[PDB]
Amino acid sequence: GCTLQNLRVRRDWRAFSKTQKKDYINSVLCLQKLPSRTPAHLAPGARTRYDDFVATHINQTQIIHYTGTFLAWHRYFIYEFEQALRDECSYTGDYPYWNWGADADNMEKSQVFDGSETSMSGNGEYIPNQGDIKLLLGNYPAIDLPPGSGGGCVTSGPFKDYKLNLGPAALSLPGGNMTAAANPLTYNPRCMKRSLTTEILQRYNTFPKIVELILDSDDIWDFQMTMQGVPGSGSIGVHGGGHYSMGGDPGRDVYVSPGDTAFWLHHGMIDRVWWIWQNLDLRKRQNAISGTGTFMNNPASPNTTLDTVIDLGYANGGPIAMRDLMSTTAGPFCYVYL
Amino acid sequence: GCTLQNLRVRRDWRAFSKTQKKDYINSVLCLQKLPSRTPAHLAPGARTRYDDFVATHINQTQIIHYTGTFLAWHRYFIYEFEQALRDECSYTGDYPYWNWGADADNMEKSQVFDGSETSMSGNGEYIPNQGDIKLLLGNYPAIDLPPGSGGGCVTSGPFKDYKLNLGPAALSLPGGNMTAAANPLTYNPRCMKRSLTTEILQRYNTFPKIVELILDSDDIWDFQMTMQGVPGSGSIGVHGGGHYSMGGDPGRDVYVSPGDTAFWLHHGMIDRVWWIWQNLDLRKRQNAISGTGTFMNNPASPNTTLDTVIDLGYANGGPIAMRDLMSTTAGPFCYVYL
Ligand SMILES: *[C@@H]1O[C@H](CO)[C@@H](O[C@@H]2O[C@H](CO)[C@@H](O)[C@H](O)[C@H]2NC(C)=O)[C@H](O)[C@H]1NC(C)=O
Ligand SMILES: *[C@@H]1O[C@H](CO)[C@@H](O)[C@H](O)[C@H]1NC(C)=O
Ligand SMILES: *[C@@H]1O[C@H](CO)[C@@H](O)[C@H](O)[C@H]1NC(C)=O
Ligand SMILES: *[C@@H]1O[C@H](CO)[C@@H](O)[C@H](O)[C@H]1NC(C)=O
Ligand SMILES: [Cu+2]
Ligand SMILES: [Cu+2]
Ligand SMILES: [Cu+2]
Ligand SMILES: [Cu+2]
Repeated sequence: GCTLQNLRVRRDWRAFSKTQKKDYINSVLCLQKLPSRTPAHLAPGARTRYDDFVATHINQTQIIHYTGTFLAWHRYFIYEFEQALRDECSYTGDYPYWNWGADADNMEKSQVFDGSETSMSGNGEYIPNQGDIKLLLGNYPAIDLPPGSGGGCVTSGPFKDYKLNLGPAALSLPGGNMTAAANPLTYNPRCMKRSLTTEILQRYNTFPKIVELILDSDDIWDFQMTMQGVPGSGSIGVHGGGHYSMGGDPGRDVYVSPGDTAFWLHHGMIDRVWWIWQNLDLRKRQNAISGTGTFMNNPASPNTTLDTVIDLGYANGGPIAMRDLMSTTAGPFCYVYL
Repeated sequence: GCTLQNLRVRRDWRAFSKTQKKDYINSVLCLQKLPSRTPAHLAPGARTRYDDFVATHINQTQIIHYTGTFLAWHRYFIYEFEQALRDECSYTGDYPYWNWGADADNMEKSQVFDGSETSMSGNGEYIPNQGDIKLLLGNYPAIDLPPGSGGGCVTSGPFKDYKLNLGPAALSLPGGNMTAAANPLTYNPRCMKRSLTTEILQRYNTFPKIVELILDSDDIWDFQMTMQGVPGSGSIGVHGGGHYSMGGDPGRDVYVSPGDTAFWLHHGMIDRVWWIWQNLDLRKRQNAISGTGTFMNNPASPNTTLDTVIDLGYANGGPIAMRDLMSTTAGPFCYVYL
């Protein structure tokens, strides 16, 4: 199946040429023009194929974060997105990732976020005198985060005229309040907001943090909890840092986060870090799983196993077992990271 | 509104005469014959009006246990179930509650579970050598519970030929495995299983335990947590105690628990205990609320407030705000407990 001949390579965004960057960006725009597949009565707010991906994430958020299926489900998700870009948008380039480490002293100068024509758009319109973001996970003390250097709609770049249609589902706001639609799958068109927060990166996504994550995680449990943020440490891990550092809407919504176009580059890096960690010890780590099928095991559910079946709903793909997802060179996958 | 004239009393099941016990039983059996309202595409496995109540519980479980609405939602839920009994089944008697304390040395002799024609059916067919029930609440060490003196389908009484149609959703088994239907709102007819476990009552629902709950809980948070089971404490509360002591299916499934006909008596007591606790200090406790709109706040959601609206779907009644649910003698309610 996976052979040296049909091996694809996943590459840092900093390693894409100007022409390669736009090829990718244009593909994603093409996803935002194509009509949605999700049946209107299940997600009335859906319009585009991109919406289809956003909807499944909202629909499944409760069963795909702090579960045994978190890493694998996301690996599939971004895989089937890539497959959309290829099969429907005629993309023939490589899957990009966002190397957090390289932008942690100055996020506004990040090639992902410089706001130029080769970025995923940039900062939001500056809003002064904003309160702090307070994240409560469960019932531990809230983590305190700076509001960032934007806050309003994105000012420049290829996604300035991009309409976000679904959400908000649980959007953290400056000051600590939280916006939640009666149901986030209905039509609520608005612009993508961002408030770039370099400080957040300084705390959680520096190169020391990333290496620590890889080298000090003895078991999948330790790995995936350190990545997501062990509730009660005041860490939100690399995965939280990457999300909240984008600020804005839906940067700060756990459910609607794919609504931000940097999601895919963010999760490319998640997948890369995971893949790396796995490969330090394939015999024990290749197929390791820990956790249940529910967020923090609340309500309790069965332990996830290789036999556990997961899907992307109407976004793309079909039902697929976990044993088919454990390797980037097995099942439906045949790629590495450079 | 509610006056001394139209006031209703809720009574201990032990205080029902043989005829009054039968009158209630026949009303519940009548709900198990009347056709459901839930539109079939939403719950394919619902057949009866009783099922409607089960289905809504399954649907909303994620947002009614360990939330700010837990107590108020259940008080409404059981009121609306009493209303179905009056309006559709001609019941004119009182709401019954199950006093856990009075049966905590020997549950098999309980007037609720004695297997007679005046009980909610009794124990299940005996199944020897069953392993221990292991409840994993969130990510804390497992709570061991004995397997009880039953296991099979109920052997006697009004509900021996009662068909349970929905679920399982997250059914804990002896040995520590858990059965979960791919989706539990589909048609899965089967008998009600029980495995009456006195020992669980001995640990969690004694008169000392119930009095501790009321007198030692200084605020609504302390109260609702102690009642449900504070996570990590190795306690499951009176709330968990009541359910798990029934054993069987769906006694051991947090989603489907209304499928067990004792659920309503159990929750009369829960409401009684809450009412009692409110009435020790009405200035502070009448409208006291704490917690969010998600199970253990996972994922994070807004704080429940008096303006938070809840519904029981197609079971009965309409949307209603929390402020209207706080008093047994205001809003739609006019009752007390003896
Ligand atoms: C949200 O997820 C639910 C499942 O949790 C999806 O509904 C299921 O879809 C399949 C269709 O193949 C049915 O056969 C199941 O019986 C459905 N289950 C339930 C509980 O409805 C639904 O597709 C998702 N909604 C969206 C918009 O993706
Ligand atoms: C929610 O209530 C708690 C007190 O229980 C408090 O810490 C916090 O201010 C409230 N949260 C919001 C978002 O208002
Ligand atoms: C379920 O798996 C968890 C780890 O995810 C483990 O602690 C527990 O012992 C397992 N139990 C069973 C019965 O599978
Ligand atoms: C379940 O809850 C959803 C979310 O509000 C609702 O729209 C749907 O009607 C409910 N289904 C049933 C069977 O009550
Ligand atoms: Cu996700
Ligand atoms: Cu993410
Ligand atoms: Cu309940
Ligand atoms: Cu209950």
